[PDB]
Amino acid sequence: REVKLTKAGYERLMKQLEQERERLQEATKILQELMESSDDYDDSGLEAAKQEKARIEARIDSLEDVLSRAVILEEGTGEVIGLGSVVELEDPATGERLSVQVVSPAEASVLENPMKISDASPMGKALLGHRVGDVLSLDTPKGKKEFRVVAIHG
Repeated sequence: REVKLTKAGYERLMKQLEQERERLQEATKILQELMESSDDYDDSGLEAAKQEKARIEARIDSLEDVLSRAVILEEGTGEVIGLGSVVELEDPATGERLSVQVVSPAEASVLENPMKISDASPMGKALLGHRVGDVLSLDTPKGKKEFRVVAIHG
């Protein structure tokens, strides 16, 4: 489909491309050193390493593809987010969709479908009040995920 975004949206996505690239290279810069420190025998290295190279490649080239479907947006121009709202998401790097809805504390669960998550949860508080094509940064343990808000149906 078409892929719709905002000012910070773009940039904060781009920042990350720029971010991930600087990574790929330092990764490559490792691999050739190993493929070089070769008069050795591979798997601990060539494995993790080549794999790691790709991870990022695929990550990268993923974000790239996205930012060309990109259509920018005049701010404040859209449905917002409150409780009714159910929000469809995807993560720019990896594009793994994920759909949830904001709900009063008591009818909150991970059992229902488009998961019913709480307005007083981080992710609640956190995804509260943004628009389609906004890009968010929620807290993971393992650091921090970023999602395109992919239409606030509801």
